[PDB]
Amino acid sequence: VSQVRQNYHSDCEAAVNRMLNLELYASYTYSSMYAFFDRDDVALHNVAEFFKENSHEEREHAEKFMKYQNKRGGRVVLQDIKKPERDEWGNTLEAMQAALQLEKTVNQALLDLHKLATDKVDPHLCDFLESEYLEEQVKDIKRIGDFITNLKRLGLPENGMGEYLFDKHSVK
Amino acid sequence: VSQVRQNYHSDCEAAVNRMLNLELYASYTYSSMYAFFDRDDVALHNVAEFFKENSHEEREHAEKFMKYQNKRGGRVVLQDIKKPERDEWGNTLEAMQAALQLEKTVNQALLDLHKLATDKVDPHLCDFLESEYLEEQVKDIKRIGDFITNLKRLGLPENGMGEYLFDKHSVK
Amino acid sequence: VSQVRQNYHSDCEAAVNRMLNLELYASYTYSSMYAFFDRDDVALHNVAEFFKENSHEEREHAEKFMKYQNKRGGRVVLQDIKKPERDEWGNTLEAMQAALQLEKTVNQALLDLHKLATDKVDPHLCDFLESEYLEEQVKDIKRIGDFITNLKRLGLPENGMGEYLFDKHSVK
Amino acid sequence: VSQVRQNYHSDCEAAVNRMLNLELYASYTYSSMYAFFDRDDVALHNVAEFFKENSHEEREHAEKFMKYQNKRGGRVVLQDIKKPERDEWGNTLEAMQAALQLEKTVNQALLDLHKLATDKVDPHLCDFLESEYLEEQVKDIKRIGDFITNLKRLGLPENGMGEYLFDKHSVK
Ligand SMILES: [Cl-]
Ligand SMILES: [Cl-]
Ligand SMILES: [Cl-]
Ligand SMILES: [Cl-]
Ligand SMILES: [Cl-]
Ligand SMILES: [Cl-]
Ligand SMILES: [Cl-]
Ligand SMILES: [Cl-]
Ligand SMILES: [Cl-]
Ligand SMILES: [Cl-]
Ligand SMILES: [Cl-]
Ligand SMILES: [Cl-]
Ligand SMILES: [Cl-]
Ligand SMILES: [Cl-]
Ligand SMILES: [Cl-]
Ligand SMILES: [Cl-]
Ligand SMILES: [Cl-]
Ligand SMILES: [Cl-]
Ligand SMILES: [Cl-]
Ligand SMILES: [Cl-]
Ligand SMILES: [Cl-]
Ligand SMILES: [Cl-]
Ligand SMILES: [Cl-]
Ligand SMILES: [Cl-]
Ligand SMILES: [Cl-]
Ligand SMILES: [Fe+2]
Ligand SMILES: [Fe+2]
Ligand SMILES: [Fe+2]
Ligand SMILES: [Fe+2]
Ligand SMILES: [Fe+2]
Ligand SMILES: [Fe+2]
Ligand SMILES: [Fe+2]
Ligand SMILES: [Fe+2]
Ligand SMILES: [Fe+2]
Ligand SMILES: [Fe+2]
Ligand SMILES: [Fe+2]
Ligand SMILES: [Fe+2]
Ligand SMILES: [Fe+2]
Ligand SMILES: [Fe+2]
Ligand SMILES: [Fe+2]
Ligand SMILES: [Mg+2]
Ligand SMILES: [Mg+2]
Ligand SMILES: [Mg+2]
Ligand SMILES: [Mg+2]
Ligand SMILES: [Mg+2]
Ligand SMILES: [Mg+2]
Ligand SMILES: [Mg+2]
Ligand SMILES: [Mg+2]
Ligand SMILES: [Mg+2]
Ligand SMILES: [Mg+2]
Ligand SMILES: [Mg+2]
Ligand SMILES: [Mg+2]
Ligand SMILES: [Mg+2]
Ligand SMILES: [Mg+2]
Ligand SMILES: [Mg+2]
Ligand SMILES: [Mg+2]
Ligand SMILES: [Mg+2]
Ligand SMILES: [Mg+2]
Ligand SMILES: [Mg+2]
Ligand SMILES: [Mg+2]
Ligand SMILES: [Mg+2]
Ligand SMILES: [Mg+2]
Ligand SMILES: [Mg+2]
Ligand SMILES: [Mg+2]
Repeated sequence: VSQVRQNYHSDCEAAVNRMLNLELYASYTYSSMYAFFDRDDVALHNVAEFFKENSHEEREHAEKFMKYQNKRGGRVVLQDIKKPERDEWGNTLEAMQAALQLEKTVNQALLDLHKLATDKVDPHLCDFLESEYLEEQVKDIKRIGDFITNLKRLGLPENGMGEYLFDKHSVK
Repeated sequence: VSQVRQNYHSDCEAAVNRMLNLELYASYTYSSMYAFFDRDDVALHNVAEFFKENSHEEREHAEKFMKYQNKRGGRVVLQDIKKPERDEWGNTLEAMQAALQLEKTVNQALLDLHKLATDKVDPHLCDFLESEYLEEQVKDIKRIGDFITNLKRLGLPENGMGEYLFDKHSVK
Repeated sequence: VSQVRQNYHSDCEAAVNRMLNLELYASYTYSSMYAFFDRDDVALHNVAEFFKENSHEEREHAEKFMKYQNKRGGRVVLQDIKKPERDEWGNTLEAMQAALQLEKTVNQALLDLHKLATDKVDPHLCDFLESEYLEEQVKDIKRIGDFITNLKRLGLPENGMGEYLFDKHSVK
Repeated sequence: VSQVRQNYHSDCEAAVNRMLNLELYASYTYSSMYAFFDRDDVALHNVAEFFKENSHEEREHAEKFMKYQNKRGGRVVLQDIKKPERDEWGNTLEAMQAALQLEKTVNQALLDLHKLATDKVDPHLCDFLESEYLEEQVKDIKRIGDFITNLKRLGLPENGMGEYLFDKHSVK
């Protein structure tokens, strides 16, 4: 019964709320990675800042879904933001592997929401996902996979010199 | 039998002509609103200019469909532009309510055309509607709904001071 | 057993983690307020943006505690960020009243942490709280109290014109 | 019996003189490190310059205590500046480990002086230490610990390539 609401299915409204929870969850996981790489016994500042920037990106993605919900006449419903799966992230390779899996999880949720929007015949929601989320997801997954290939090349996890070189030349 | 025509169904060609008629109809309705708010016994110039700008926007939307028709090899067929439903628009709240309904009518026609384009497997027409029309429609509907909420807050229709304040602070 | 750790009590390390949880909780509450005032049936955009900016400020405060933890050789430990107390915030006056109470809650936690830092004879932590948190808290509480006084003056909650005027002249 | 003296305990005056001796001692130790890394058989110029800059910083810290002593009406009393503990510093890792211990020694003296100032109820001296010394100490200790973690990662002391890479990418 919002005066603006048109062609917006209740199931899509709910799925949008779940999606923005997941973006906040992803933001929090990257926050955790930032703090781990900033530890004095880890001390890879370029890596830390990479994850810090990703944390802000994911928060922005969540805010964009809140704005979207309101534009369509749906109602934002928030739930707890669950803490990350780990308290410590091992090393740059383990963290990047976790980041790749997180990005693929977020991507799968976006594709699932696109499929729901398709089934409910909601082209505005389809366009929004395609224009604002799906391409950035593919780019981010490609970036992280490329990093993982380089970290393996550099001899991670055992090769500390390799880890240092990555921090100084791949995320500088 | 246009040399450029490819994957363009006769039903979509006809629906595009009907859509650009409706954009011209919407333009004319907003023209009428501009003239009403410019009356010396109405005299809400910021509101009048808001509607005047919307009238030009809708005309541009019509022209874009004419260009689209030709790009696909369809043929522009014009029909009369029907005069607006009312000759006078009451006050800012009544006008905005009429504008909201008009915008939702235009939006429904765009969504119907997108569904036809989907059924005829015409991704160029789908993309055109998504990229050029559907998002602006959602933004415009949200803007007008927000205005209506504020006009009600301000005590319209009875509260003339409220109407004055809206003209001076919401469409300045 | 961090190599950098000096004069940093385990209880202060734990209290810093709890404090940065509370800053994230406060950020999330302000996010919720932003989304409520952006609703088409609420539509007070200046108020919404005020709360959105406060949400980002609180997130920055949390990040600063993460950096602080690491600088002292403590270890960041994250917990779930609990969803806000309410899903809808009534009106500008109710929201500002909730904001005042939230700010006083955060302030009390900061003062409690300062007292713990005092008891553990940790002048670096005392200075950090005084220089980076306690003054901004007093300023923010004063700002919100001033707003509440003005919203009451303007006749909230009943006086919708008053609410409109505040949005247009106090948070413009 | 200085005309300016107020609320300045004789024990704090004496402790300030001892503190500025220790800053000069720290300056001299870093001078020694600069000269060692500038040796033709050591030849790590970026590391050498890092230590040279730290030597000047510590001298400035000493001068600031002299100015402070006079501002409070105490009397500067100088003692010999003892030569550093070592004549040669092994390698970048050994030097950084010595630097970390020196920084923690200076920090402990500053915290001890803050405790004395607290016991003598001297808030001006407390503020001075907090504002001018204690935060820079925490930052410097964190910087050196981060370096040590990276030097170990790079395989020091055995890995000469690692040592070269640190000089070229961490203190450039
Ligand atoms: Cl609907
Ligand atoms: Cl529904
Ligand atoms: Cl929901
Ligand atoms: Cl759960
Ligand atoms: Cl873990
Ligand atoms: Cl995952
Ligand atoms: Cl065709
Ligand atoms: Cl056909
Ligand atoms: Cl036709
Ligand atoms: Cl007819
Ligand atoms: Cl009429
Ligand atoms: Cl209509
Ligand atoms: Cl006014
Ligand atoms: Cl400790
Ligand atoms: Cl402890
Ligand atoms: Cl904890
Ligand atoms: Cl709980
Ligand atoms: Cl509620
Ligand atoms: Cl509270
Ligand atoms: Cl005295
Ligand atoms: Cl004395
Ligand atoms: Cl002395
Ligand atoms: Cl001696
Ligand atoms: Cl020696
Ligand atoms: Cl030492
Ligand atoms: Fe995301
Ligand atoms: Fe991403
Ligand atoms: Fe990204
Ligand atoms: Fe239009
Ligand atoms: Fe429109
Ligand atoms: Fe528009
Ligand atoms: Fe005004
Ligand atoms: Fe805060
Ligand atoms: Fe103090
Ligand atoms: Fe201070
Ligand atoms: Fe605050
Ligand atoms: Fe603030
Ligand atoms: Fe110093
Ligand atoms: Fe220092
Ligand atoms: Fe320093
Ligand atoms: Mg309603
Ligand atoms: Mg529903
Ligand atoms: Mg979920
Ligand atoms: Mg749990
Ligand atoms: Mg794109
Ligand atoms: Mg690339
Ligand atoms: Mg021909
Ligand atoms: Mg035909
Ligand atoms: Mg028609
Ligand atoms: Mg007729
Ligand atoms: Mg678009
Ligand atoms: Mg707006
Ligand atoms: Mg250790
Ligand atoms: Mg502990
Ligand atoms: Mg708590
Ligand atoms: Mg709960
Ligand atoms: Mg201050
Ligand atoms: Mg003020
Ligand atoms: Mg005298
Ligand atoms: Mg004396
Ligand atoms: Mg001494
Ligand atoms: Mg001697
Ligand atoms: Mg300071
Ligand atoms: Mg650093």
